[PDB]
Amino acid sequence: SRIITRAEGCYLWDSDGNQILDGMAGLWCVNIGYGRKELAEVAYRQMQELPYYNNFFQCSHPPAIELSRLLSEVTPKHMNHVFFTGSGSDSNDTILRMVRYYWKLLGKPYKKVVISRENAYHGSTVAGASLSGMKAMHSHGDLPIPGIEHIEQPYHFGRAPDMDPAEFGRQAAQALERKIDEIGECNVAAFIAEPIQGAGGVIIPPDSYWPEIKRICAERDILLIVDEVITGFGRLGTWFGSQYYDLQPDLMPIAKGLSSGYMPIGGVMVSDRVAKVVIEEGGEFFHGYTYSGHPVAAAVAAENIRIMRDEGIIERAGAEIAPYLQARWRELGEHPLVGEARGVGMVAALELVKSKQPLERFEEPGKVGSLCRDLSVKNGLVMRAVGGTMIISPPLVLSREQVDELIDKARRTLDETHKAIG
Amino acid sequence: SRIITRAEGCYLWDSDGNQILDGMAGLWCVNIGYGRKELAEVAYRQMQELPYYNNFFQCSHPPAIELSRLLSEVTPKHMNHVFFTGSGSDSNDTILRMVRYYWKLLGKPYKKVVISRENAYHGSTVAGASLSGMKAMHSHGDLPIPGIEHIEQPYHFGRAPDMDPAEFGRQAAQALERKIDEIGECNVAAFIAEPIQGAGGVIIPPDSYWPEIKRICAERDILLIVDEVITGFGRLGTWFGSQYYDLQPDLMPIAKGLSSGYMPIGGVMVSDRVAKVVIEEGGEFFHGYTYSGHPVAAAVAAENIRIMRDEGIIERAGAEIAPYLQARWRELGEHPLVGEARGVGMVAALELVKSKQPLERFEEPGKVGSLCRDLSVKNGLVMRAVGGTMIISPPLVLSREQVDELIDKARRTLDETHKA
Amino acid sequence: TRAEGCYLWDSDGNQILDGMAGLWCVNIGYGRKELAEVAYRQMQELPYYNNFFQCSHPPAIELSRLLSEVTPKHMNHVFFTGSGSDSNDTILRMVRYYWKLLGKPYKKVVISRENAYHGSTVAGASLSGMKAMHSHGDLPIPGIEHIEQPYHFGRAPDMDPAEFGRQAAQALERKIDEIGECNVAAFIAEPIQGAGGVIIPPDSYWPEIKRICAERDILLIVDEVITGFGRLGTWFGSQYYDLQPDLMPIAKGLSSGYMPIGGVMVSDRVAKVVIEEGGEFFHGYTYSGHPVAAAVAAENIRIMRDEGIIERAGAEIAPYLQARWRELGEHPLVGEARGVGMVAALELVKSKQPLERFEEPGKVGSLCRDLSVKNGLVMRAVGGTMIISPPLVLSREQVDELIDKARRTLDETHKAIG
Amino acid sequence: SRIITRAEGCYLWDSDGNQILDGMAGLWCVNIGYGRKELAEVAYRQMQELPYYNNFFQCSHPPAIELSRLLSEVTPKHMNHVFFTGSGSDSNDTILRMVRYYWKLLGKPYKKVVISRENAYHGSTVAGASLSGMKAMHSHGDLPIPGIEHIEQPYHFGRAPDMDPAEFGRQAAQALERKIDEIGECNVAAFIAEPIQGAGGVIIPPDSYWPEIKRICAERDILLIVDEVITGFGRLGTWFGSQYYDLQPDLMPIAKGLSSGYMPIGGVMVSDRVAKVVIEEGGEFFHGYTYSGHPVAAAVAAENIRIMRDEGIIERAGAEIAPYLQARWRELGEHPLVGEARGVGMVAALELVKSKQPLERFEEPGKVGSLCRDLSVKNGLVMRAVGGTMIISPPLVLSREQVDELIDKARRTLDETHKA
Repeated sequence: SRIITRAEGCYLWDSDGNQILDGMAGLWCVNIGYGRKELAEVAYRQMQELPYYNNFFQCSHPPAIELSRLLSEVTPKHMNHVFFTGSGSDSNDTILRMVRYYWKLLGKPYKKVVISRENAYHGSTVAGASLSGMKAMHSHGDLPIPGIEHIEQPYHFGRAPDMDPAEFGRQAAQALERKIDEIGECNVAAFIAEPIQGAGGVIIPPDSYWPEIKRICAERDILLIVDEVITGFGRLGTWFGSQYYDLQPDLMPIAKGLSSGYMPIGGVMVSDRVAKVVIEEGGEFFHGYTYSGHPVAAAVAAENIRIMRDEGIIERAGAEIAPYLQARWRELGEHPLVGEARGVGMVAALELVKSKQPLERFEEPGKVGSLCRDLSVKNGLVMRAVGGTMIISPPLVLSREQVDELIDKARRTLDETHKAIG
Repeated sequence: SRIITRAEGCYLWDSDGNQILDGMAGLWCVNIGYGRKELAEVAYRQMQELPYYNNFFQCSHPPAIELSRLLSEVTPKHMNHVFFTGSGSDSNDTILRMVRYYWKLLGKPYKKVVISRENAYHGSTVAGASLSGMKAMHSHGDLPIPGIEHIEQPYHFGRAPDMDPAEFGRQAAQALERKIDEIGECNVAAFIAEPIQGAGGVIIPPDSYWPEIKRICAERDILLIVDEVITGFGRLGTWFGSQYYDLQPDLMPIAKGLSSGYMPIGGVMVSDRVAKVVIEEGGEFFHGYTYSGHPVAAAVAAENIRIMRDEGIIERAGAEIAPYLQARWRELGEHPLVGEARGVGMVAALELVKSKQPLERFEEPGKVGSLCRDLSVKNGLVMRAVGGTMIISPPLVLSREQVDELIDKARRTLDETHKA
Repeated sequence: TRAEGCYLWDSDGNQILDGMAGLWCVNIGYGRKELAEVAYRQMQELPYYNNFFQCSHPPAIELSRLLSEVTPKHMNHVFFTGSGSDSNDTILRMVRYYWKLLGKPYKKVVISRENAYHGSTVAGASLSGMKAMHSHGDLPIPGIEHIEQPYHFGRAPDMDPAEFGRQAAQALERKIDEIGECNVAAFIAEPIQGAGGVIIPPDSYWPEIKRICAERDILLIVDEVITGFGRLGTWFGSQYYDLQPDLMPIAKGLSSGYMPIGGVMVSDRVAKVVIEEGGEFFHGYTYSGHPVAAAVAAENIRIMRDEGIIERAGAEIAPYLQARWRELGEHPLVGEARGVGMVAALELVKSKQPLERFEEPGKVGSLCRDLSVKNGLVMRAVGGTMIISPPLVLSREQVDELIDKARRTLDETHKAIG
Repeated sequence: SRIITRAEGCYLWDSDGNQILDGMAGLWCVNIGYGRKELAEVAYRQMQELPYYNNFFQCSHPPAIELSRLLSEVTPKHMNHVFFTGSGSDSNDTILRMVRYYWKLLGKPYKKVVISRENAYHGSTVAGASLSGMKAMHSHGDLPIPGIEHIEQPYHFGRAPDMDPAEFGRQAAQALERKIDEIGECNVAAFIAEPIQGAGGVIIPPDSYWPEIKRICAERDILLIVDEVITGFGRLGTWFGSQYYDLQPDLMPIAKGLSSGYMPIGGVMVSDRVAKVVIEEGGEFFHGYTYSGHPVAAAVAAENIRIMRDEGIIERAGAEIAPYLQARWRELGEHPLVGEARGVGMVAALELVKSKQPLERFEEPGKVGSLCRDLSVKNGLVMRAVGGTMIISPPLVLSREQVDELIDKARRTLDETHKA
């Protein structure tokens, strides 16, 4: 209902001339901010060079290879292969398809089960929507397809506000060992988790969770799938949310920040463990499946990544602005309407609550965040509402002046929300 | 293989200065031909104003809504509603999702099965690869997801060369009625077929098939899902392969030629029937989470469609160069190595056969076509080989002057292979 | 119908290349979507502007800055009006008021040229040398005299061009010493006469005329309606001939034909007098143009300099076009192949070896105009002159198209006449 | 000075959030009121199709022909013929040009004089400014181009406050017969007047006046030209101020409210009389007599006219809100600082005076009106001050609820001035 005339930097100007700070990077994706001519230029060039090449006819300096090199260099040091695709949901299909195929080639075809988390988002294909724990998506059809289970999420504030933050961290990761010993270790092929859940609020694991979950992936013989669709490309202060939590994923769906949202593209990083098996000594994969991603989108994604490592914008993001934003978000932790002030790197969330000292949640808390979102825009700041959780995922080029806009506009938006409610 | 440097029109010049008539529009997709600056311009202009935006906010003359009017005009027989996605494989996911969700809303949740065909291509996601009858993609152990069946394909030349084509046509279309009587009408949600199986050898149904399969879909209460990804946008002489065969799809995935291959986008056309139920009186938008279509990709695709109706290139393809190409492809049917000369509109195929009067196929017939494909690239003509099938999907910009070029490289390419 | 690029598709499904930019105006070509949006946006905000209440970021201010930036040189003031004909009225009106304020109300005469077009209002038609327009009543109004045009082909085909240029530019001093310098307020000329058949001055004319306008005390009015916005390779035909006008009508390419607008660049000399130290705007005062049209026109200039479409026009395709036009000078029907920048003409003649002209050459050219459209090329006819003013986005592949369609059109006409 | 931001209906909101009812129409022109998105829609759609009518050509269904059809049904009776131009000032040039040409074609080139009126506005070109009577414009030089004379205006209040209205009406229109009898009937080609002088104060002729002018224009062989630029399109209660005063103009300039001020355009309506002669038995006004206007401005203008006849806003304006507005305006005539309250249709004026029963006019009365204007905006009402005359030209969308707003802010605005 807003209608946007101009979009440049971290801003959205609206039809009536109102400047709106985009705290959401649109949809977690535009990391270098808007209005980058350098991406529109490389698109124009590649749409004229060759817009769709097959395997019998490659062009000269094809973008699939320019991109492949940059990503093997920017990604963790064990992941040095990539396969492309048309969005970030496609990525979770290929992972499902190939994680199972890895075990078949290792002689254990019974290993085909894939464990997820409740309130986890992994795509919207028929496989992304089954792996995703959003129980609302599962209504449409008998969606959770065979071989997909789901386990507890580490939402300390919403499940168990009183448990020791770190004892809960250990408990909710052992929820994985529980589901392993009920299904059968030899039936489980892998575990997939966002380093942080975007779509469910900014649900951040206690610092204990990921360590225990890595332990379990060793005692039991299973692959790790980290979904860097959102936490990828500077979103957690680091190139990939894996290196924030010292994970060694055996697969990673990527998208969004790959092209800063300027072009549909997704891919999957493939660790060297699983590459020796499915690529060498394996060609039934890539049968019909063809992973020479759309050349125009890989061309943009290449320039997108050059822009971020050469102008050091994600290195500056994690070193200079991420602290200030996180330190100052906590400041909103004292507003009477706010229960938790959550956040890591360049992403953050607020919990909206009826009273704090007894900490009672609202009956219908979505109606409360749904209002606060409508008043953040009406005060010049985009901020999503999952439930009564307010979230921001700003572009990575944000400047400290633009966080003090964000904080002061948030405080105003909370004060207005707090007056209406009582 | 060859390193294409430049590409304009229907030609690809490679590192060595060789002109190569692209008979495969790249991968059945570049319909307005290569080298159309007007599309690269509109992409440049849209990536500058708004490269992407949340659905809460919108653009002023949003690119996706303009596209939607065009698709509701070029062919809206009764299809005046479209949902978009990131590729054409994503598209068949949204159909399976929503075909099941439509019957749920009419009180029949047990109607959830979708019948496909053997050797049909319907995507490469985990649902496209299940719907598709390619037995190689199924190699997985349990790829065909629950609730997907497959039936006989109407490949007259390869299934049953002697049967009368129209009785073989009715035979393969009743394979649909047979599968319904085993599965149970109340379990079947819909049946889906390409109008012509592209990815599987240009396998053209006898003229008897589609008439029957529409009959079965009416007597039985099952939705018809026509896959215009590969046949859509002039490829079949008409705007869409449906109006050529008088179909009334209740869903049509489209892609590849929506944007003439310049930009990842696909969608599903939605007939006014199924639209009444799922859109009004229902909240699933779109597959199950909102996707209004990437503005940059919708911007290209829209201008691409204008270029095609406003310069009338799908009209000229279907009126002047298709008849000519179809007339002349047949001319190759007499060559000693050609059993069938198949073709409709701007798509066509040849079968390679060891002997014709005894009608022998090769043992290992794939080895022969891969050699003939290798000899068209070597003679300046791209030509795909599915099996012992040679196929062409030239762009819609071909000129009558250029079909005579394509025929000659074909006749030239065949003489050599018969000589090996 | 579906006009896109340099092409106009017809009601009958036919592709026609517009070598006329419609009417000397669509410079960024047709089918430019970004201009329709800024119109949509501006019509939504407000439809009027006056001093007692105006909108925010009114386009008149944006356009005024753009027209006083890498567009003119010593002209840093502009006034807007509803067309390019209104523009020559404002100039006529204010040239006289400039002298009134210097104590010289006797200075009110304005010398023009024969076959110069300067508008179609009652004063544009007086300033214009077209004698068909003068019939309507006693049109040539008081003031306004006319002198010889520098049309070397039709006036004096054999004289040395360089001096024929000096002679026709002294026609200005001759008319001054006949009327009286202290009665003359100014001289007005297109840098090139478009509507009169792309009449290109010998390189000598414009040099002399600058001489005369110093020795004699008179203002210079250069009519950049057609030659403005790249038509001559340069932003304005002034900087092609190193002229320094004290007034310039601008229109047409101001908005590439997308929205009615015109203006006047006003040199700093004459602004010190009429603007500072003067009124003039006493309910005339419609110095504010229509906001929607200024908004369209502003985007038009950004697009033209930001994509450098007139810098490329003069540097890359104009030479190709001009050079390739000359090739038609060999055709049996062609005496001269004239042309500068992005504009050019052909003269149709009965024969070349004695240079014989036609009995009724318009009836011959009116025929060729009718056959260029029929072979897919718009080409206007002044008399027996064929003229083209293609949009500035033309591509060399489309000039090779323009030349081939012309040669065919000339060959066909050469068969008919014979 | 007063920055406006959003504008809707009969309202303007400024930078401080103040609602200001526009009692003018900006410049007498916005008739369908502000904020009509449907006008921006048709302009965006036309600028894409054909932004510049080439030559003797057409797009598909050119906008100039539809405008002419609408304008020949809206201005029917004699008329049925129209030209186009870029402003309304350009229009009076085309009239002067062709009125002289009409007589030239009748063998009478000496009939070339055009009689106008003092303090009348007819344009800002050198001919509009010659015809226009206000000497502020003529002082620039010898503006009155040869062949233009001017006569007395029918301003009962300012010329002759005591003469009986009807007798002063006959007295002033015979100023036309006097001037014919001095110049020579055979030199006078036509006489032209606004039905009501807008730009010069809302000077409304006595009811006796226009009857005499029609008398004079018959006995003597001279054409009548009525300037419906300001009074046209509902401004005078009826579609055109002509039919209110039952005039039969042989030419009418139109412009404001042709497009509600959203797009530069004007035209001249041409009676059948002058049409037979300048079209047939002549027509050497080139192919372009003028015509076409501008495809875009014609499209905007066509839509503006549909909105006014399909929603009947000009029929309702004179039938429902106008009677009311004129009746309540009289009320302000009783205020001690107000002498005369004039008004017709959707236009009305007030005279500012020192005392009423001695009838003293102010010395420097514009300074009183300039002050009252600045105080009407200061109290949320636009109201022009031509001299010491206050005038209002509210849009035609005004509501009876909205007239009570205008009277109250007026009475309030008048009280402030009365002690100052």
